[PDB]
Amino acid sequence: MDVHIDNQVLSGLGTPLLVHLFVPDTVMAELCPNRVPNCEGAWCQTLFSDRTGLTRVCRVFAARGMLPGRPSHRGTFTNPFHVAALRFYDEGGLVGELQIYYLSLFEGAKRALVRGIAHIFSPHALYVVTYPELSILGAPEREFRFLISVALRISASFREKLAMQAWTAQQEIPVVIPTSYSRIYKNSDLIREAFFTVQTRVSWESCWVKATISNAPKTPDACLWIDSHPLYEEGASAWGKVIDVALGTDGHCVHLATTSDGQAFLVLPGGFVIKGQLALTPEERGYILARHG
Amino acid sequence: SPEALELAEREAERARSERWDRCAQVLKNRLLRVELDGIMRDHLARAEEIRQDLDAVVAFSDGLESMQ
Amino acid sequence: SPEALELAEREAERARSERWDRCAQVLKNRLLRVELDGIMRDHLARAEEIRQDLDAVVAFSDGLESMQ
Repeated sequence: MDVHIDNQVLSGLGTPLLVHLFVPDTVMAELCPNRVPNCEGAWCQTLFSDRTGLTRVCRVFAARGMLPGRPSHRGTFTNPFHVAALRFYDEGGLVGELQIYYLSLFEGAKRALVRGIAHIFSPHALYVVTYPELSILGAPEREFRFLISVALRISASFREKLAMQAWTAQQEIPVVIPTSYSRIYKNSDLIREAFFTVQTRVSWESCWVKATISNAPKTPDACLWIDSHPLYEEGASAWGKVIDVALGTDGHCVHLATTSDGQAFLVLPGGFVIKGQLALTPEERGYILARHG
Repeated sequence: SPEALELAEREAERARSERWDRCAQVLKNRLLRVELDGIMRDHLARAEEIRQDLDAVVAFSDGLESMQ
Repeated sequence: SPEALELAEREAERARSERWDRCAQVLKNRLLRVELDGIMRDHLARAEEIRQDLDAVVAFSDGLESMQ
């Protein structure tokens, strides 16, 4: 609760209006895997569709709370149709982006003053506090479709490079094949699944997105940004791994590696490597520069 | 093999379209539930005005014989 | 060992390919649209009934002042 008056004496005198929102830990279970760390650095930003695009980045400190007299609210405290996003980190390796929406808030702000609301993006119940001082369908979809268009172009670019090389293969990474099977040259089974998952994988924190955003010329030219999502959907996919290889050695890994210059590499089990090319218009650079940086 | 590429795109198009069908129906269901709650509160919120003004009519009509 | 790697991939292909089917139907939206019009007709019916009673009560108020 102290965070509200802290903002109103320091940031509320820099930003006009504020809506004070409390998030249960069950809603936190969406973003963070297997961790309950305190949410100080959490950055809330706004993002509004179909007119113009802008974000304003601010920390509201979160602490776990016993202060509701109602038992049910035991937990953490921190043009309608648009988005807010909370970017959550700690000292360790954990980054999450949560999306709060409107028309849960303007209806929710209706009278411990508290009311329950629903999430649209990641459906759970949240609770809104009101302090005594106080075109639908295209709007969420864009961050999906934009990124998925990139995937299609990247996938098509792979095909063009295979069209360069008489449509077979070449091995760029020294990985010994697991055995010299006779029943291995049906590896057409593998490459199809690449175009299965690469098109069905879309998230804001893809590897090539971080490859687009480069602080330096030299160190990103020397550095590789990789992600491996497993085959066929068993488990949780990892994005944004840094290489300051073993991925080709172990199975269940369609490795994908992007340089900062937009050059991509699809690596199959067995060390087969296909180079891919990226195409980004300055609109796309403007969008990724806006959100990511 | 170049022929299997198309097959990979066809299955991927099917899955990507099904994701939107499922997401769109779920969000329509949840938001329509929210607006049924909203119209419930709306009709109650002016039924309050109705009953406040009815009580105003009776409370001032009790003062009619004190205003004649 | 490549044998167990292949067996895990094969059983994985079975269940992971099985996870693909999804279903959707259109008629639910049209029935949902029909119910709103029905409820609107019903609310208009009760509204006009209570309007006729409200118009009648003023007439009774003018009529029974004669008895005094």
